[PDB]
Amino acid sequence: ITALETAIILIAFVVVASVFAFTILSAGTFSTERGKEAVYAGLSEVRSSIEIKGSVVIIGE
Amino acid sequence: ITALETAIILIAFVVVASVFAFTILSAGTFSTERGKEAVYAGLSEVRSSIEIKGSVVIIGE
Repeated sequence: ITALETAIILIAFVVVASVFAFTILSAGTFSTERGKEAVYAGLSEVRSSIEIKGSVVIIGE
Repeated sequence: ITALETAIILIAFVVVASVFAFTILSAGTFSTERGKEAVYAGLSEVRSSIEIKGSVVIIGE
């Protein structure tokens, strides 16, 4: 039958799409996490400076 | 008369038809179940996949 043939082909394409979809879902989560981490980092270094306050003294021996 | 021999010739032909009918009867049954087996096997083939979840890990020694 054309019917019995079509069922087997139909299942195969669905499974392939399902597996591909699962991979995309997992892949997208990792990339999103990495992008967030970069921004958190950037800000940090910018606000971490140091100043010198006062004169500079030399002790002679 | 021919009826005498006619009857004998008639009986022979029906017996041959009976035996042929019996053989084709059983032969058709075997073909069906053999045909029935194939479609069941094909469906189980397509639905038996496996996928990797997570990430691969190497244990050094």
